[PDB]
Amino acid sequence: VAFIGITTGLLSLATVTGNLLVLTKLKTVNNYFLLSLACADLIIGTFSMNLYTTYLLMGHWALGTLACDLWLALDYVASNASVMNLLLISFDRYFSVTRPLSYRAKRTPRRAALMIGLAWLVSFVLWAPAILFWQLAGQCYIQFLSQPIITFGTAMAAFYLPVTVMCTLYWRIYRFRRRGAEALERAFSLEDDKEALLAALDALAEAFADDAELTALLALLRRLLELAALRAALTRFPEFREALLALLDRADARDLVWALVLAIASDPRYRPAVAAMIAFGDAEVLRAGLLRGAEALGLPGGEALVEEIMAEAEKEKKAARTLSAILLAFILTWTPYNIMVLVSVPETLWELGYWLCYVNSTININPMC
Ligand SMILES: CN1[C@@H]2CC[C@H]1C[C@H](OC(=O)[C@H](CO)c1ccccc1)C2
Repeated sequence: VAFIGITTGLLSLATVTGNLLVLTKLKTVNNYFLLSLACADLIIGTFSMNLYTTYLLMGHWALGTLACDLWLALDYVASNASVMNLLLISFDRYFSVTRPLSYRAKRTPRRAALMIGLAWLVSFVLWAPAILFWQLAGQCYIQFLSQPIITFGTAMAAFYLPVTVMCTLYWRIYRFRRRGAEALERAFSLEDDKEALLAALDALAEAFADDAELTALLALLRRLLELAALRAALTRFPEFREALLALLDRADARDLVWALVLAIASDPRYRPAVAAMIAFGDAEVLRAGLLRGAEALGLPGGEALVEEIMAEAEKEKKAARTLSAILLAFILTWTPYNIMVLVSVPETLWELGYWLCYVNSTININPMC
């Protein structure tokens, strides 16, 4: 009777005052995609939470008609915007992993802040006029969907399909990066080996697929390790041909590949693809292998590459867990309501599940720190 108001009263203040906090550069496209999630969470956590607080009364619902439509429209627009923005984030991560050169290079604040606008527009148009322009005593529900079949269909379409897409994409990127990290780890863990030695090159080839040139080089090196353009292909590496071709005289291929990885990671154009696999690696075996490659290169200037690559690796580990925290929170909190729609329980649990989709808001901004 009194704890209901307190829990949903402080959460709104902990969310609204916890969401205006994220609103000084930080122009990373990840932050651009998180901005819309933060705005939708703010709108929810203030308007929908307060109106549900006022709904949970002995008079069924106060301020009917107009407010019963306005609150419903705001809730069902902001929730769809949040789901579609999470889908956008997941697809962005998947394409950044899969196409690190064709697509990851062309990620700019423009042409990515336009995909954000389409996320809201295809959601606002679908949900706002469908109920606000559709024209019990206090009951407030979307009259345009007063049926069990309709609610099951909308729940499926707006939750399970995006959820299965997100899980498939996250699992795919996790496996794609994990296999490369394992192969790279075995490249140094086992010495005088051929299987792991070729596996490292295979993982490098799979990582770089959007340029064809780097792939051609990896195919050439695979053929060499088991014609005369080996030097011409290696000429793409500046200030590195003399050392690398020296190791190409002739076993010794363990030092050649580890030297090749450092040289590939040098150019910022195709660095992040290597940085991802390094980030999901053991951080010790890969560091030792990279140091071995640097020492096999002859150390022209020094170990000026290993230090910041690990810095870029950990800056990728933070972005990997942040996606997990936001996605996992959405999966856990929204599930109780969308399993209740599956079984179609008293109103004492329908309202308990309805506000469980609002506690997703407060835990959304915590990973942003
Ligand atoms: C209606 N509210 C309450 C609290 C927030 C919102 C969503 C929750 O219900 C759902 O998850 C459906 C699909 O099941 C849904 C509706 C709009 C957009 C995406 C998904 C319950």
